[PDB]
Amino acid sequence: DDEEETYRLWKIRKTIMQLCHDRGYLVTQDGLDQTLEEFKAQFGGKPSEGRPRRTDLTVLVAHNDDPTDQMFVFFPEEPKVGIKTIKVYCQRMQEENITRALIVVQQGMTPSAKQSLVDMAPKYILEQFLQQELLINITEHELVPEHVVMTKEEVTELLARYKLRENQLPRIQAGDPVARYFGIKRGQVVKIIRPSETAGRYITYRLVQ
Amino acid sequence: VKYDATVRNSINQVVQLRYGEDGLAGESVEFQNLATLKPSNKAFEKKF
Amino acid sequence: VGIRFCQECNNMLYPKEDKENRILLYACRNCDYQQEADNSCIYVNKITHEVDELTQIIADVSQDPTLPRTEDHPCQKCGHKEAVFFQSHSARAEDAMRLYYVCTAPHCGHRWTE
Amino acid sequence: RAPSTSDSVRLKCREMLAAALRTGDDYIAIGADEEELGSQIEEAIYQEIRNTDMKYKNRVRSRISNLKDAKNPNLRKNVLCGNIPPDLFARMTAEEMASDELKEMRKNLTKEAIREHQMAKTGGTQTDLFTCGKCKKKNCTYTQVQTRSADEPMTTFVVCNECGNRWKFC
Amino acid sequence: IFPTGDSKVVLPCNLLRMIWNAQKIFHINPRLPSDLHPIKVVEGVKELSKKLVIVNGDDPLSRQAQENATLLFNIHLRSTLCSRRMAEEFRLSGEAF
Amino acid sequence: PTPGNTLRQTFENQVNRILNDARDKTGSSAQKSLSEYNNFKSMVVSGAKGSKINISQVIAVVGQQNVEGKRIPFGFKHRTLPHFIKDDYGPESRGFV
Amino acid sequence: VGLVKNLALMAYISVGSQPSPILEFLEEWSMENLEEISPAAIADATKIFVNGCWVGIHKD
Amino acid sequence: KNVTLGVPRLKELINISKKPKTPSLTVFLLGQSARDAERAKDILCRLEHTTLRKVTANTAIYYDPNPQSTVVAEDQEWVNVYYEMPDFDVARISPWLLRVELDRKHMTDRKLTMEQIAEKINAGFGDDLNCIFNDDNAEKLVLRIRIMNSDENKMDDDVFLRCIESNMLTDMTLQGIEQISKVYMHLPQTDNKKKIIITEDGEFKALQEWILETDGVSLMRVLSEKDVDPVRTTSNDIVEIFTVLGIEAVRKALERELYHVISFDGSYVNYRHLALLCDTMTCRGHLMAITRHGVNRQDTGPLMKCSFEETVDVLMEAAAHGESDPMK
Amino acid sequence: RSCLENSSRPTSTIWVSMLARGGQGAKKSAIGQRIVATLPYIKQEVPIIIVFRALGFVSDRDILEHIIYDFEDPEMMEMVKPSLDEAFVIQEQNVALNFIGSRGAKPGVTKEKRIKYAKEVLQKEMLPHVGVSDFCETKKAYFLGYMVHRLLLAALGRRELDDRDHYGNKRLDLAGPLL
Ligand SMILES: [Zn+2]
Ligand SMILES: [Zn+2]
Ligand SMILES: [Zn+2]
Ligand SMILES: [Zn+2]
Repeated sequence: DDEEETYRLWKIRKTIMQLCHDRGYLVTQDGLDQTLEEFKAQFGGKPSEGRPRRTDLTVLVAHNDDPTDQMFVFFPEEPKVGIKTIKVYCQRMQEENITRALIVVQQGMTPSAKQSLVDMAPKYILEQFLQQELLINITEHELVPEHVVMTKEEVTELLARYKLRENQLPRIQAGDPVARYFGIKRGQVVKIIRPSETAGRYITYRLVQ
Repeated sequence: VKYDATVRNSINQVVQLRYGEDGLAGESVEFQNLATLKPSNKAFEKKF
Repeated sequence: VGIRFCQECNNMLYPKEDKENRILLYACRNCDYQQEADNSCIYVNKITHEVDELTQIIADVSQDPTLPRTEDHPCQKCGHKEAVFFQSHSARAEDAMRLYYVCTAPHCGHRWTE
Repeated sequence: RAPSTSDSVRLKCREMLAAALRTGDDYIAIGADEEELGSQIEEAIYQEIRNTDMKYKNRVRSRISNLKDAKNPNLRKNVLCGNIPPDLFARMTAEEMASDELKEMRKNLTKEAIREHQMAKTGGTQTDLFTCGKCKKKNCTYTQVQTRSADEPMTTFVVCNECGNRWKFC
Repeated sequence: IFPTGDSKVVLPCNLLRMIWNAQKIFHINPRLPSDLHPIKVVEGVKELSKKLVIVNGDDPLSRQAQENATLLFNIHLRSTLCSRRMAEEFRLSGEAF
Repeated sequence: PTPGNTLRQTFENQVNRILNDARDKTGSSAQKSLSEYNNFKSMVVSGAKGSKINISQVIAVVGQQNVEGKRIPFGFKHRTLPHFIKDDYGPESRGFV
Repeated sequence: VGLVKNLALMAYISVGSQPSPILEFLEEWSMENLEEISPAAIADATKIFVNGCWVGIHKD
Repeated sequence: KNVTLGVPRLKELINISKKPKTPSLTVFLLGQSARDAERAKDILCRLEHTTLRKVTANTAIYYDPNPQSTVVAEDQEWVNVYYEMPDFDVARISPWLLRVELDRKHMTDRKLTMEQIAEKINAGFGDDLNCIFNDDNAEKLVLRIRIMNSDENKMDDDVFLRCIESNMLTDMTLQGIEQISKVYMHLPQTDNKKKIIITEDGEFKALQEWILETDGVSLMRVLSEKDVDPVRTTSNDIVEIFTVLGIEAVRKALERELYHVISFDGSYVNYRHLALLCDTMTCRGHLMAITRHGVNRQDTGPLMKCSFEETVDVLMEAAAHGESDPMK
Repeated sequence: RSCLENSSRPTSTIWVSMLARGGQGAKKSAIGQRIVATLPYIKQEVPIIIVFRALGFVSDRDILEHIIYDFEDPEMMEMVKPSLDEAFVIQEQNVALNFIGSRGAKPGVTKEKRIKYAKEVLQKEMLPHVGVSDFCETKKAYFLGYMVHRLLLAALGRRELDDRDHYGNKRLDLAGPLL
């Protein structure tokens, strides 16, 4: 229904705000907690043949340390995102001169488009996200523990302390849902803190490789 | 269990940083009670 | 709901359109015979498939030594006191342990359920 | 208070709604303008829908069908008498409330029956035999584990759910 | 750490039985005032907690690993060796402590 | 029918509840009947060998026999044995001892 | 277990016979044959099988 | 609800089979859904997959050349009424109709409006079909379906409507999520599935709230539903928990399932062994089964791999690729 | 399983099966559940009405007299509607033997070799206990119709499925038959 799809847009915007906050970017508190009525007042009440048309939902955020990181998110119109739409989005990325973006696909993009995302990867970072994936925050589940992204100096200090190579660490795939949530890439180490039945707290390090 | 007290396989890949997440063998341990989990706040303050 | 056969080559008749008189007809696929359709319905299926199992009970079961027989329920036509009873006695019979009664009297065979 | 319109579909829906109100001579019995009442209903439907599309049409036809039926006459009586306001009568939520008393009764009864239809899960074993030693409640379940073996015999471990007390059968 | 309030936890040293053994070894009279100072209790518990070492080193990562490894046992030790329970329930002496 | 079951399921559940309550009551009576010199009770109380259900099966009632977690199936045409009459769902016909 | 079995004390295994006298007796006592049958009569008559071979129908 | 336990459940967890025998979700509820059985029934109807066969009483193909003919004795009144106002349809129409009857017990149970069903059967296919329907006052609850109004502007018609009728009974979703057959409702009598809250005074308290148990797994859609508890809703299917939540979550879930299948018998095993098994299975970032296809695909030596399962093929591959052996 | 009274023809079995309606397809959904037969020394399955027409019964009324013994039972005919439609395009007897003869152990070079080979399969290897010689094919039609009739009764639920572990359905091979 129209009310259901309005709820869907509000919830997915809340998940985008939580993801951008967890990735280290700057979001406002009221942007973090928007109600359904407040979202409807801000963007429109009936999106079908109405005001919120999935184009005005793009978000400008910047990193806390660097105000020129300038990450956007995009909500494509068509359910099947293709090379034409991705080329339009990347050309737009070129004139506003930003490097990183998120694409929130309705159902799925074409294999040629998802390959073009890999081909465009060095200069511009493009990530595919389904609307079904972002309908809930997976980091709030009781099974999922806390994930902390480590800096390069911290990783170097860790490997010097334990006298380890990068191969000897446990691994996590780049296609992992938490890895895609944090936007981690190959070669980085994620730090997992979980409660322990026997010791109380246990810390595990995993290499994204 | 290696001599860094880490738990590693034959490839020297780290499986656990400490054995059983605490580094204790399974023979000397026993069932106990915390006595600080599940009293009411007033009872806990009065008792401790 | 029924199946009717051709009167010439004894094959199955199939329903088809009469586009000018606008009437359902049954015609044979192997010859030119046509027959007017009286029922005016072709296909029907009962999904719940509720059927009276009294039609599926043979009256010969009164001669079975293994079936139980009671004296409390008499027959309705002949008033015979003795009558056998049994359950639905079939697979895919939904959930019912309802008893079916058959009169065990000579030249009888009235069937009733309670 | 009916705003007139020149739409043929709208006026036709108004006149079928009026003719629906003609059924049973209750408009004779009460003395209300059935054409004006039907025009008011149609205007309220048009305010709700803002279209002449499928929702408009089937809402109008649902109201017409719920008006002309003879098994629910007091609904028409209350509409024509003015007990049911027209703006509210335009937005009745199908048959859950715009219905006669017997249909609502059997809907409530089958809604109570589908409680017993779909609990399932066969969870409780329903012992209700051992009285508790802490909260003194008999709603309890038992456990049968540790079969045979060298030392331990089968001893039923009974748990009271309300207070959490566990006491051995001994 | 523990939702649902489950207190049965597997731990190495049986502190209640050790306290009972100390009471029986040193002939503790539970109906007499003790000579054990609560500051001595607190300082002894702290110095004992500094001596149960699982992860060596003075690196901050090593210190965090030690704290995380010995967290539950240190919580149990501080809970069962607190000054009020030492004064009111076990009533140990200095030698027994 | 009970909440969440068909007629066969609620019928089997009711009869199995009746039979299990009967077996438990007879076992409790048999265990109450034992004297302090009873060797079965000595063996069970010591925990060396045996159990209360073994005592109950020796003294009072063996109980319902189950095949694949279910009461004895009709291996013949709608009867467990030729000695029983057709469509007999009683305890003797379906395996209660 | 359960695959190797032993006979009961009074159990006997049949040795085999020939169905020709039984077929002759059945033909002499009615038992309309499948060659002489009309298909309308099969509905209300008992089918007779001899060693798994349908040989005819009977009405009593 | 039956649960596989013991050796087969252990074998499923060790092999990480992609199709378990009884995969289920425990589903927790938020707000008044956890307290009101009416609202819990609404959630039940929202999650359970309902095909048109489950609500249909019986189905029949008639032949009415005239919409005013109405060979059915009872439908003549409202079928005129939708032809008193000819709406969105050309009066020219094929004479072949398909009318279904919907059982009242299965209608109110799943809380479907017939206006919604006629919307779903139409908009799911498009403008390719026509449906005329009733209100529920009549004891015979009738929905009648006609073919293209615009076809007359191969496959014949009777074959085509039979191909339609046999497809509505099979794979038309009206409500709920597919791969979820049947969902139960019960107030939990065990504190493991009850809700545990800390009161203002500070003691642990258990609250009875309605939960849902399903048959079949769709964790993504169930968690994305507005009404469930996203924090506590979990399944027992290892692979879907992995692919939805991540490697650490599936490690924790595997630990929970192994502890459940061990401690169902009343036995106890130390936590270190379960933790070591789960860490070895989830060490390399993917579910590594304890089979030949999990063990022999590791980086261990050829002499390690030859002593397990496939002996000669491992040595063939190692000799072909010239793989050295560090002998550790 | 059919044998010539333990005198010859050691193994000879026939399968008459009813395929499931769960098949996903435009053709599969429209027909329903067809009935097929699996004959010995034939590579793949044969439709059941082909076998009946290969025995010399051409009209489907004569086919249904041997299958359905009471035409007044309405539920029985809907289970055989897709079987007749599948075998509609074969109508002549020697065409049906040509249909069966194309699926033998080896295909014949000439057409009449396939027809002759299909005829001896229907004489010798098709139900040898009913008959082997000459006009026993009339008796074969009734037993083959009986097998289909038993299949419909289990599909309609009017009879229970036979269980394999019933040891009245077993025979004991003693020293006599063994030697
Ligand atoms: Zn003809
Ligand atoms: Zn009688
Ligand atoms: Zn407990
Ligand atoms: Zn018709």
